[PDB]
Amino acid sequence: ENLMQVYQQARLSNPELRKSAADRDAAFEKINEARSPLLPQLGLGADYTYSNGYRDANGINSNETSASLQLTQTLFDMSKWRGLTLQEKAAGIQDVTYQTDQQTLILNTANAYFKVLNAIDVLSYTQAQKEAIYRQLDQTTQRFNVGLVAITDVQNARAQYDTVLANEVTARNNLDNAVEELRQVTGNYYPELASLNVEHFKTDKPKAVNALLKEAENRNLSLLQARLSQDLAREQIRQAQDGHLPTLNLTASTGISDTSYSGSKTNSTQYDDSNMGQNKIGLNFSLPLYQGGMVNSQVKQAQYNFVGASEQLESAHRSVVQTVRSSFNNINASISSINAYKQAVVSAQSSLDAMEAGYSVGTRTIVDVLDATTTLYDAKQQLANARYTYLINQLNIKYALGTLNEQDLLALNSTLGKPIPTSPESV
Amino acid sequence: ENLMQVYQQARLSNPELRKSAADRDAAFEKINEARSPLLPQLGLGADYTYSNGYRDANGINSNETSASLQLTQTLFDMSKWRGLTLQEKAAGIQDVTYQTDQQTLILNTANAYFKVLNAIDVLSYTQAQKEAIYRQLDQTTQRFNVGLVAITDVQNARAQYDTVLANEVTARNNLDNAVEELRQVTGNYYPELASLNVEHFKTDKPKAVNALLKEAENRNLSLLQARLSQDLAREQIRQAQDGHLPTLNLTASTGISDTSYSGSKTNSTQYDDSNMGQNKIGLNFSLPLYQGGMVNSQVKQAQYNFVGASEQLESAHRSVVQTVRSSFNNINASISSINAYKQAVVSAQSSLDAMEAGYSVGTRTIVDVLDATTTLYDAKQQLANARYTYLINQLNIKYALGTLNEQDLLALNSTLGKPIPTSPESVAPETPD
Amino acid sequence: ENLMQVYQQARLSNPELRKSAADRDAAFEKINEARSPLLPQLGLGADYTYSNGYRDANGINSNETSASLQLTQTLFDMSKWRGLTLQEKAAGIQDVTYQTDQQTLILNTANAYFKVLNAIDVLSYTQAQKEAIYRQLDQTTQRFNVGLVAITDVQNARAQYDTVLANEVTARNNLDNAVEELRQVTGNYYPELASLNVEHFKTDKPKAVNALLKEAENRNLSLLQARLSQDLAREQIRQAQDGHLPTLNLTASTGISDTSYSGSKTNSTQYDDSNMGQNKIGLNFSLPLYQGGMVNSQVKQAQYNFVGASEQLESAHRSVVQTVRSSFNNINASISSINAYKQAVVSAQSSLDAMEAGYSVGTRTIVDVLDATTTLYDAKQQLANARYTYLINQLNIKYALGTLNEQDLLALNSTLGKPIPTSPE
Ligand SMILES: CCCCCCCCO[C@@H]1O[C@H](CO)[C@@H](O)[C@H](O)[C@H]1O
Ligand SMILES: CCCCCCCCO[C@@H]1O[C@H](CO)[C@@H](O)[C@H](O)[C@H]1O
Ligand SMILES: CCCCCCCCO[C@@H]1O[C@H](CO)[C@@H](O)[C@H](O)[C@H]1O
Ligand SMILES: CCCCCCCCO[C@@H]1O[C@H](CO)[C@@H](O)[C@H](O)[C@H]1O
Repeated sequence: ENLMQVYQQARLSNPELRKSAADRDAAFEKINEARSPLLPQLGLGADYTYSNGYRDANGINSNETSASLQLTQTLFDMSKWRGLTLQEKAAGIQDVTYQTDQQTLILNTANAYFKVLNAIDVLSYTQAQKEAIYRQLDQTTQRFNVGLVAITDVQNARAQYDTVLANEVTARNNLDNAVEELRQVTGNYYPELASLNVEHFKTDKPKAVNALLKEAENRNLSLLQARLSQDLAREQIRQAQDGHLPTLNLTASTGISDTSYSGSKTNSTQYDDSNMGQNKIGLNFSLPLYQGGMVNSQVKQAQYNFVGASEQLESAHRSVVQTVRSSFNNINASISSINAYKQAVVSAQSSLDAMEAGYSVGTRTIVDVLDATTTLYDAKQQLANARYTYLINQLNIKYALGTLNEQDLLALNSTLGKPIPTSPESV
Repeated sequence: ENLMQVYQQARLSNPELRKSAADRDAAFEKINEARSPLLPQLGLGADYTYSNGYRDANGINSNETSASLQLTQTLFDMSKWRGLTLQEKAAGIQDVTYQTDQQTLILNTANAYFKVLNAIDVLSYTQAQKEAIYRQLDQTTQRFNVGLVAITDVQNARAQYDTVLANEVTARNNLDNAVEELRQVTGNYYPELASLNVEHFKTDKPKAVNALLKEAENRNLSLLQARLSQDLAREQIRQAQDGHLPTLNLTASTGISDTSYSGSKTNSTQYDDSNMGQNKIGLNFSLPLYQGGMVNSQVKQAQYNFVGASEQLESAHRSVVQTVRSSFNNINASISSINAYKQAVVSAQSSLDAMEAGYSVGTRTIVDVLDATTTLYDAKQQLANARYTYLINQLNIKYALGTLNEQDLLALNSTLGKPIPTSPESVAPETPD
Repeated sequence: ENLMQVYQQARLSNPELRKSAADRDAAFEKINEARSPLLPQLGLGADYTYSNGYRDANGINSNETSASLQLTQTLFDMSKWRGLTLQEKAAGIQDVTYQTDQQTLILNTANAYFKVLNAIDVLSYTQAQKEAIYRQLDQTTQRFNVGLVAITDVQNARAQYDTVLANEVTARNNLDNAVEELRQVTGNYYPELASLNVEHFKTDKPKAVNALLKEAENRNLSLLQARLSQDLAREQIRQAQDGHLPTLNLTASTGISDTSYSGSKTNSTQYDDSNMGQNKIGLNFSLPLYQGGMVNSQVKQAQYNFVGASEQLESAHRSVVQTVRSSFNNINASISSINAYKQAVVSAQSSLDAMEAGYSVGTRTIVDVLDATTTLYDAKQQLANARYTYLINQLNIKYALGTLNEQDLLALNSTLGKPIPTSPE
């Protein structure tokens, strides 16, 4: 019904947010795959060889039926140990990516919700303007049929009356495409929503912009993720750097191998029936000294990328400054506009009342009276819309601060009210 | 010239679409690469080594040589079998992408083509308006040069002329840039096209919206794709799962060897010239027991990706319902606008006539006659557009239902009549103004 | 303060560019990592495998120590000689992508600059319109309070006034936001900038469209990129075909090996207990004969990924042709518009006079005068806008041709001059 309920429905099922979670889940899951090369590697092998001879070996055949039980255990691989915390970091970037997506859904739903509401008001005023213009056309028509007004007055009215009728068409189509926006976001169709309580509508000027900036610094999400994506780039310098380092591998094994032989070749105590069993343990030290200049090159790029991710951060800061500062401007302009269009509506109404009392003694005409109606319901339109802009602007500030949430929608119920249906608000 | 014939000219050489064709062609070609590890691997290899013992092997100097054939045909290797049927899926997906593109080029030619006409109508009507203003200015200067009207009726009229004159410089430019956009779509410049036949024009009610949805639900190319990618992701679970399974390789070699020792402690019969030839047939078998928790971690990743692809499916669905329902609404709001602007042009006209008669007997002024001229050629414009919006929205549906077709472009030259041009009509700088 | 100076402060700091500079730098660097396999590989390993025994070979317990400087050097591997150039080409593709970023910054900085400038004018005229309407509301408020007009005149002006007040709020806000958007691109807040000099302002007709198209063909970075990338795709065809070739490989190694048996039946020959010092050296030859039609499949793909890279050029060509031709159209319609509005302002001012005249005698009413004010400070707003669009459109052409640089901004300094503040009023 109202916005909170609509969102609570929407978070329950919305693809874009769930698909974001699945990415976060996998990104956290993949840590275990990053840890695995540091854990015991155990395998089983089995061989069936067979031989022959045809030169010096003048036809010594044989065979094998071998079997292993191989173990690997890295005791010191720094590149491997580094690859784990890279994937842990990667999971962090994805979790911040996800929280960013939780706020986008709120904003997207609020907008979708207030787009529909606003669309209803544009249709209501269009209908109202239409009935106001039609009143004039109908009345002027009656006066004309008894010769009290010229034919011209009637033909000017009918013209303006048909402009609006076409306008109403667009407006009822726009409302019906707004509800379709909201159906795609929420996953549901709503015949009625909570209207805006116009009486209960107040305005609160925002916090100081330097205060808003000082906080955004701490809690903006695009900004934190940036500080994490850069930190990851730094760790990749080291993984590349760990190419200069040696490694140590424990490798234990156990196996059996029984062996046969053949025709007319040779003989003992040279060879035969064997049934070799053997257990093995081993430490493989292995250290790169110079492999083509690769490791130095891989560090350089990892560094250029770090320098690059350093730039994406300042970029992410400048966008936070732009958005916070421009959201401050925008909410202040909304409060200035609401107070403007309010005033406007009043004088638009009093000027219309003047046009009509003017039309009725000669100083004005039907075109003026009609033109007075159009400006009246345009002021009326623009006012109502400003209120919706102001609410959305309260939310965009919250978004820029990276602190948008359930409670900000919950708070918005103070200004909502009576249920309104969708077209027909006929006809 | 007309819409059918322009599309054909675009279809044959559109670089966007042929780029897709390559992507398709290549993605099918790779199947023969996804099969390659499941076939006889034959490799020939020779070498040469020299040794030199210098510790307790002082005076031991080998000098070897080898050849071989190799063969490592694989017998049971499920992952390779998998990646083959995977690459197949990747191609089937890539193809549906291509089939979508063919439908996108039909659509984007349709729009580009109708955008040009819309751009001419707007220029025709703005030019028309401009001369409707010029007659009232001209005849007013006449009435003034002999003193039948005051000069203020001349200077008021001159203004409205100049704001429409500017209005025309834009409407002109937009027709240029429309023909240029069209050229980008179809590689070609067009000096004239087939106009919309206003008289041979009729508007039909569309099918019921719930019928279109289920139609769209079974035919939508965007939808089909998302299903095959969810299905694809489903498979990659099973691929990740075959990491618990064992491999069974068949091997076989055939290689000479001539090792001939040298040195000072090559005295015994360990040293001599051995020329061991050989002929092998192997059966290597591998089966992993535990890899630090990898294969399970890989599977759990593959399952989250399946949820992902499953949610990408829902997205594709919600986007079709939005597209079908909205494109339904606009058909019904085009029809209503075509009817409402037809009526608005009748009224905006008759008003202008009474405005003039009114001006003529002093109950209105020139600034009313001119004001009514504007709302008229604004209604002619709003009307012409409602037609094109209807036709355009009619194609948006059939695209959403995955059945956008040449048959439909053909079925649109059943409303295209007399050819009209696309460049100047026509700068008239006198000046009076 | 002016566009040259502002862009200078923007070129030095702007992060989008500076990152792209670190992406060029790191594709040319990676040339070194493409070359490394043609160069001597050297390692060092210290084996230690203790080995126990059981079943038929029971009681025989060795344990080995080992060290060995390993060395590799490719003698012949063509697709290692080919992966290198393939990474020099991709580097060259980066450098062009960088050069495109250089010009975008110029266009961004210019577009941002003039948006603030034009935002100032719109706000300025809006206020001119406001004070203009206020006078009319004011003097006929007086003429009402002494019976010289009816209340209808006051209330008409009083309403059209309020429309402008509302408008002024938006116009002021737009300027505030427009400045912040300049602060992004630049990293600076600018109190005042060099305003456009409109007395000195002149419009030169462009070159011929066919000269621009011929010019674009040779110098437009989006085309050059597409060419280098197709030439990249061609070189990936040869890399695919390179799978049919032999692989010569020198290797060498010094090494040692302490072994020491310990146990029961430590009594025979074919196994040894040595301390070898091997100085192995030798050539290695590898040649594929057949791999399940892999290489052939990888060539038909590379060939398809070349008609792909080729059709992808006709796309890039149809794009530049559009941006060269349409932006030529746009600049011609700019010159036209600037002229049409120059007139429109002139004729709408003559008309505003004619209304205030007709009002004083009864041919035109209070609304007639007001509406003429509205038209006047709308022709002027439009005349002002048109001049900036023309200016940007000059750059959009230098952009399409792919030859946009500093000097084009330098040119846009004879056109600037007197400073104007960027806030109230
Ligand atoms: C590059 C990361 C900065 C921390 C390292 C200290 C300063 C860089 O020192 C570097 O240490 C490497 C160690 O082998 C060498 O290969 C480099 O040649 C050397 O310049
Ligand atoms: C954008 C809409 C255009 C119409 C706005 C016209 C403003 C009103 O203009 C009026 O028209 C009257 C008709 O009798 C004339 O007598 C007067 O010139 C004037 O009061
Ligand atoms: C009941 C104990 C499993 C042995 C019977 C084989 C049938 C179950 O299937 C097994 O599921 C496991 C999932 O952990 C996999 O590791 C095995 O590869 C798979 O064979
Ligand atoms: C029956 C089809 C057999 C296809 C296999 C040959 C495909 C053609 O590829 C050939 O491969 C040779 C390397 O083996 C190259 O030397 C030739 O230049 C090349 O033409």
